[PDB]
Amino acid sequence: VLRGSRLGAVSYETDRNHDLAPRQIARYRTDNGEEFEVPFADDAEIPGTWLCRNGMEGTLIEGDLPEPKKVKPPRTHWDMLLERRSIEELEELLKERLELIRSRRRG
Amino acid sequence: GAMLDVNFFDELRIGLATAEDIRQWSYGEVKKPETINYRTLKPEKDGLFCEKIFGPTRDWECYCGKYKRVRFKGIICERCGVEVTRAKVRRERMGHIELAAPVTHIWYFKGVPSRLGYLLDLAPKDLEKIIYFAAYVITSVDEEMRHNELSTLEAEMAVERKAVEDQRDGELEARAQKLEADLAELEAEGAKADARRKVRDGGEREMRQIRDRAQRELDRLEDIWSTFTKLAPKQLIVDENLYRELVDRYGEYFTGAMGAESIQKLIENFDIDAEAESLRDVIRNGKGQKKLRALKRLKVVAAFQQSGNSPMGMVLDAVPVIPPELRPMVQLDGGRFATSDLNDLYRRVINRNNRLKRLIDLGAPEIIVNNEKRMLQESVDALFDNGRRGRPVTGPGNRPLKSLSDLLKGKQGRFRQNLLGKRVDYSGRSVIVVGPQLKLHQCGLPKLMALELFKPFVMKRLVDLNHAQNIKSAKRMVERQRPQVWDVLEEVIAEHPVLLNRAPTLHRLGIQAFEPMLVEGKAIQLHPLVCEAFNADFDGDQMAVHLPLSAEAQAEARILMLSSNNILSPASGRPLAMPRLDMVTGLYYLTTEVPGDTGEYQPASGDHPETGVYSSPAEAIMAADRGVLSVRAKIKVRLTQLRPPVEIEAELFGHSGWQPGDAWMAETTLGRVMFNELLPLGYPFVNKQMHKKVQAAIINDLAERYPMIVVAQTVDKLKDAGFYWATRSGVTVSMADVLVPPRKKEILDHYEERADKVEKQFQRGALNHDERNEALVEIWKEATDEVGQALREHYPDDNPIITIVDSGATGNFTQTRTLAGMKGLVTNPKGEFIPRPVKSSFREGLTVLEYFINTHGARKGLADTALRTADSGYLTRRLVDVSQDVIVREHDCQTERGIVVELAERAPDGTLIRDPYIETSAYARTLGTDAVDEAGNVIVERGQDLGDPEIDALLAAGITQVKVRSVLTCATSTGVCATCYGRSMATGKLVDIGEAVGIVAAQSIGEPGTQLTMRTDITGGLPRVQELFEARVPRGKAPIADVTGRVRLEDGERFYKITIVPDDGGEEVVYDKISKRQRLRVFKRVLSDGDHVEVGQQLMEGSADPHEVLRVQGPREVQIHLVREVQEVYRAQGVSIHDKHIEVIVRQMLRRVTIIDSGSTEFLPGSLIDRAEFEAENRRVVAEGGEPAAGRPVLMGITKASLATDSWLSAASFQETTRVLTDAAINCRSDKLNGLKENVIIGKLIPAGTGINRYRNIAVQPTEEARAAA
DNA sequence: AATCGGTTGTGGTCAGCTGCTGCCACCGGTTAACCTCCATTCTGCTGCCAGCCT
DNA sequence: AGGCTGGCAGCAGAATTTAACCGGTGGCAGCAGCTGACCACAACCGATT
Ligand SMILES: [Mg+2]
Ligand SMILES: [Zn+2]
Ligand SMILES: [Zn+2]
Repeated sequence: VLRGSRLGAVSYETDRNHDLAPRQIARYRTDNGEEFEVPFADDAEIPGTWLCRNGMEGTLIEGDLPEPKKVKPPRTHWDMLLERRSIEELEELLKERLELIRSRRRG
Repeated sequence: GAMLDVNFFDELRIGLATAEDIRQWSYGEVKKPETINYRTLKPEKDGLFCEKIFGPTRDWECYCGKYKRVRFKGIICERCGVEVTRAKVRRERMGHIELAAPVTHIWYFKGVPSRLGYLLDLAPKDLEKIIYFAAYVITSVDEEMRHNELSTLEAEMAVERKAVEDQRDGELEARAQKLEADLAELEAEGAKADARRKVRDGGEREMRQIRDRAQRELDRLEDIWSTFTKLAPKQLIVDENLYRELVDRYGEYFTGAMGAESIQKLIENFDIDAEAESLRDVIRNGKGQKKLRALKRLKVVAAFQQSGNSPMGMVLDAVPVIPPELRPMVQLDGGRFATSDLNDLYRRVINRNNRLKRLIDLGAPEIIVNNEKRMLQESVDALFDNGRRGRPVTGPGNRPLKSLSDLLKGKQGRFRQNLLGKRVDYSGRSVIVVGPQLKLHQCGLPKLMALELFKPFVMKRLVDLNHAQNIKSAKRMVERQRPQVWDVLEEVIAEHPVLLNRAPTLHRLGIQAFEPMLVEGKAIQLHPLVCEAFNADFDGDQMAVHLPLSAEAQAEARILMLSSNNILSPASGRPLAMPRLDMVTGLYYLTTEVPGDTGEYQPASGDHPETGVYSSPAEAIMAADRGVLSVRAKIKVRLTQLRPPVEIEAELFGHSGWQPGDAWMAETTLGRVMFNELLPLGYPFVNKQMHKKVQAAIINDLAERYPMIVVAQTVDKLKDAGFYWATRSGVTVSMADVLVPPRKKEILDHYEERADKVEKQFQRGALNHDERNEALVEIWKEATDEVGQALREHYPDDNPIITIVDSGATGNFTQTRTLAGMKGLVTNPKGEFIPRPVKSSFREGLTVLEYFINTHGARKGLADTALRTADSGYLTRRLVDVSQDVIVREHDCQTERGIVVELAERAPDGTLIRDPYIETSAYARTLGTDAVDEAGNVIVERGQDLGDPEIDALLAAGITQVKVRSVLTCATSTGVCATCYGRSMATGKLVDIGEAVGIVAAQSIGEPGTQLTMRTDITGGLPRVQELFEARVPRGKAPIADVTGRVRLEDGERFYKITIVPDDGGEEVVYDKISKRQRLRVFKRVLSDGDHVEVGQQLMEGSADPHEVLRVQGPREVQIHLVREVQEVYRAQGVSIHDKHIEVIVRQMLRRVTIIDSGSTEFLPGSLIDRAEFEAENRRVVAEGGEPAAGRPVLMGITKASLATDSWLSAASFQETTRVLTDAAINCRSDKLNGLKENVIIGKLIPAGTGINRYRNIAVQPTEEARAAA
C-alpha cells in the first residue's frame, strides 16, 4: 500500500475569534497607481517596499524613506567593447567610417 | 455572489474571464519555474508552490517560524510575507502568470466551428497562419491619405518603371554594339557558316534572357502596385518579401502584424452592432450559400452582442495558475516523489515567458523573437488542451501529458468519475449464498462484516453498558474482538435496515433494503425470491452492502425500498417475487392429478359403498401418512375452512355468506387442499394444476385485492411448500431418462435421399450454387421439425425432462430437442446457415467435425452477449438524460385531450375478438370521455382507471374504442400530472405527486437489453431500437405516399420508379431512385400499377422514416408510429413494457418547433426552440401588432434533445464537455439548478420524491388529547 | 506546636544570541586552429468543379 | 463574353558530443562567552491560631 505525505502539518486547535494579537495596517502603492493593504503585527517594523499582488514592488505610502539607489548593470555592450578597445582606436575607426560615408555620398 | 459556499445557491453562471478577472482572483504572480528545494524539500519563493502566494504549508505558522500560534491569526510576517492561517487555503488560492506577449485561447480558435473565425470572418486556415506567425494581416489602412496621394504615387511608379525600361534600352544598345562587332569579326574571317550563327544565337539568347529579367522585374513592380491599390483590413500577406517591399515603399497608410496581438487589434477595431445589422440584412434579403453562412455567423455575433460579453476575452494577457494541492507533489514511502503533470505544463509556460522577456530586453532580431512568441503560444495551448493542435507533448516513455481539459472530459473525467458517482464509507461486499430459511424482509449478514460496518454504534454501546471506560478502550475492544462485542452487536443491529446492491443496477429493484440478522461464516444469505429482481444466481456472484445513517435515510429504507413492499415489477406490473424453478416443480407436482393413483375415489356399488370419501383433510392426511392415499389421487373431501368457488358458493349458500365453518363437499385431490391452505382465508378454492402462469395469475389477483403484507406472507408460504414437495418429487437426470426417438434413422434417411437428389441436380448443372444451398436449408429445417415432433410424441408426460420444461419452471423444448434428437443446422462466422446439419444429439455425442462446426456459432453468441450488455447500458444512459425532467407535479391538469386506443376489433362473423396487446395499451389508464353504447347510457364514466372489470364491461356492452388520457397530450407546463400518467404499475394505484416517472421509464425500456437479438438489410434487434429513439433515417428506408391518388409502377432498368397522380388534379409526386433489392409492399397482395393509395401509405417494403410521417401526416401519427415500432422489437422476444413508458420518451422528442420565418422577435430561422416559449413570444407579438413567427414541428433524437437543454451543468456532464462549455461561456449562460442531475452534482436534495416542498416541510406534533394524557 | 506566604545561599543549568571563525553551497562569467537546416459509425464542415444564365 | 450555385468528395470530431578555472557572497554550523533567566534543594523568616 502506497502512503504519501504532502509535507505539511495539521494541528488540533479550537479556532477562536476573540483573544487575538493586535495588528496594524500598512498601505503600499505600485508604479501604476494600485494600492494594497497589508496587516502587519503591532510590534513589528514596517518595511519600505513590499512585493504586492501584481508581482511588482510598491513603495510605502508615507513620505519618510530615502532608501532606493542605483544598482546599475556593469555589463552592457559598451562596457564589453571598452574593455578590449581604446578611445583613440575607436575614434580612428569612427573617423575612417565617416570618411568612407563622405566619399560614398559626397565624394 | 457567494464565495465561501454556504448552501443557499440560486444560480451558477458561466462566462468568459478577462484579464482583470484573472488578476483579481490571483493572490500573487508566480515568476519562477521552481517547485521545492532539492535539499530541504521546502517550497521556493516565487515558485509554483510558493507560500507567500498560496498560503502556508503548516497550520498557523509562517515560513521562517517567527509566528506560530492562533494568537497570531491573520497577520502577515514582515520577513517572509506568509500569512499565518490554515494550511487548507492551499486548495483555494490562485495565482497568475503575466505574459510578455498576448496569446489566444485554444478553445475559441481551433475547435469546429471556429468561433474566432466566425466573429472576424477569417477562414481557419487563414487564421492559423496569422496566430502561428506564418503570414501577416492588415490591421488598419488609411483611406483619406491613400485617396489624396494615389496620383503622386502612380507618378512615382511610372517614373521608376521608365528608368527600368531605359536601363533595358541601354542594354539593347550595348548588346547591339557587341553583336555588330561579332558580325564584323565573323563574316570577314573564314569559318563555318553555321558557327558564325551560333555566337549570334547565343547573343540573341542573351537578349531574350535579359529582356526576360526586365519583364519579370516589371511584373514584380506591377504586383506591388496592385497590392497597394487593393489594400484593405483583414487581408493576408504571405510572401514576406512582398510585405517588406510594401512597408519599404508605402510604410505609411497601413499597419500590419502577426500573431495574437494582431488578432486582438482586429477585435479592438470591430463593430459588433454594425456587423450584426449587416448579417441580418443578408439573412433577410439574400439567399443560398450566403444566407446559410450568414446564419451560422450570426449565432456567435448575436451571442456577443445580446450579452454583456466583449470578444476581447478570447485573447489572453494573463494565465491563471491552479492551487498547489490540486496538483500536488507527494513524497512516497522510501523518499520517492510523485508529481502531477500540470507542473510540467506550467513550467514550460514560465520558462518560455521568461526567455521572451530576456530576448525583448536584449533587442534580438525578429526571427528569434517571433520563434519565441510562437513557442510561447504553443506551450499555453498545450497547457489548456494537449494534442488538439499538433502532436501532444509527451513525458517519459512516450506518454502524453494530462492537460487541463483532460481533467474534465470523458468517462474518467471529473463529471463522470467523481461527481455523478463516488466511493462511500459504511460499505461492505461479500459473496451471496442462498438463505431459504429467511423471510422476505430479511438478509443474513456475516458477523465480521457487521462488526466493521456498525463500529461507532457498538463503541457507543460498550461505553454505555460500562464494558469500557472510554472511547479509546472501547475501540480497542472492537479491534481485538472481545467476547462482549457480539452480545452488544446483536443489540445495535436489531431493526436497522441495510441496502443490498448487485451490479449492474439495471432497474430500480437492483437495490433493496433488508433487515439484517447475524450469521456465522463469511457469506451473505439472500432470500430465494429476490434473485429475479437482483438477477443473481449463486455461481460466484457478489453483493454490496450499504448502511443508512440518519433518521430520514432509515425511514426511506424501511418504507420506500423494503423488499416486501416491492413485489410487482414497475415496467409491466407482473409479479417478480414469485415462485420459480424448484418452487414451481414442487407446486406443480403437488397439484397435478394422476388417474388410477392410490386410494382413489371409486363410485362403486353393488357390494360396498364408494370408499374414496373423507370427512376432513386431517383424516386425509392421516390416510396419506399410512400407505393408503396418494397426494395426487382424486378424492372427495369435506371442507369447512376453505371457501367454495363462485358457482358452488352461489348454488349451496344463500344470498351471501359462505361464513367459515359451513361445510361443503369438494371433489379434488389432497394436494390441492394442501395448496389452498396456503392462500388467504377468504380466497376461493382454486382446483387447478399449478403451471407458472396459473401461479402468476393468482399472485396478481392477490396483489390487486389484498394488502401488501398479506401478499408477502403468502409468497413465503408458497416458497416453503414448493421446496418441500420439490425434493419429494422425483426429478433426476440419468442417461435412461434421455430417451431417443425410435424413428430417427428412418426420418434422416428419408431426408438424406432428398438432399442427395438436390446435390446430384447441382452436379448435372441444372441449378446454381446459391439455390442449391436454399434447397438444402429448407430440407433440413423440415427434418429438424419432424425429429422434434417424433421426440415429443415419444416422451411420456411424467419424464423429468418433459416435466421441468412443461411446468414452466425452466427451459424450452428446443433444448430438449438438441439434447435428445438432433442439433440441426448451425451458422457460419458470418451468420448464414451451413448446408450440412448436425445430425447427432448431445446424448449420442457429436463427431469431431460436427463439434468443430458447432463451436463457430457458440463463440459468436458469447461475444455478442458481451457487446449487447455494453450497448444496452449506453442506451439507458441516453434515455435517462433525455427524460429526467418528467416528474409528476400535479394531480389533474384537467385537459380534454387524449389518445384513442384500439380495444378488440370486430370480426365479420360478428363477435368481439379481444386485442392481443390490451394489457400494455388500455389497462392502467384513465378514461378521458364517457363510454356510451349507441349514444345510450354511460358504462364507464370519465376518470376511471380501466381495470379488468371495466374492460369486461366495455366489451360486454360492445364498445370497441375508448379515449384515454396520455402523457403525450398533457397540459401541465413542467412535468406531468398524475391523472394523465395513470396507475403506477408497481403499486397498482394512482401515481404520487413526486414520482420520477422518466427515470422509471428509461430503466423499464433499457433493462430488457441483452435479450434482444437480431434474428435466427433491415435492422431488427437492439440496433433497431437505438435508431428509432435517435430519429435517424433507417437503413432500409421505404418511401411513403404524399397524397391520395393513383400510382404509376414504372419498371425501369432493373429497378423501380413510382409516380403518384393525385385525385385533386395537382402535380404528380415522383419517387425516383428505388433499387430493386427492396420488394413492394403487400396489403390484404402486392402493389400493382394503376392502384389507389392513401396519404400515409408505405409504397415499398422496409422501414418508413419518422421524419416524413411527421411532415406528411402530423404529430399524432408519428406518436402512433414510434410507439408501435419500438414495441414490435420487444414483443418479438416476449417482453412486456406498458406503452406509458415509451410515451414518456416519445413526448420529449416532440417538445420543439423549428423556425421558418423570424417574424419580428429574436428567433433566427432554422433554430429549434421550445413550443411553450414559441407561443409565449407570439401572444406578446400579436399584441402590439400582427407579426408572429412561424414554426413547424421537429422530431429530435435522444442525444440531440438532451444536449439542447437549459442547464449547462447537466449538458456538460452528459457528453461533449468541451463544446458545451465553450459556448455556454460565449452565451454567458446561467443555470437555475432545477434538474435532477444538477442537484446531485452540487450536493442538495433532488426535486423529486421526498425532496419536494410538499413533503419536506411537514410539521409533526402530538395531538391535543395525547399530549395532555401522558 | 503549625501554616501561608517571602528571602535567598548556593549550585547547576540551559538555551539565546553574539561574535566569530572558518567553510561550504550557489551563482555568474570565461574559455579565440577549424567544422553552419528535423477500428467502426455517425455527423457536420469546408473546399472542388461542372453547368446553366446574362 | 464571364459567373455563382448545385451535387460532390474529402476531412475532422465524438461516442462505444566531450568540461573545466575563478571571483565573490550569503548561508551554515559549531563553539566559547557571556549570560540571563530558569530550576531546585535546602535553609531561614513573618505573622498568626
Ligand atoms: Mg452468476
Ligand atoms: Zn515569517
Ligand atoms: Zn395532464
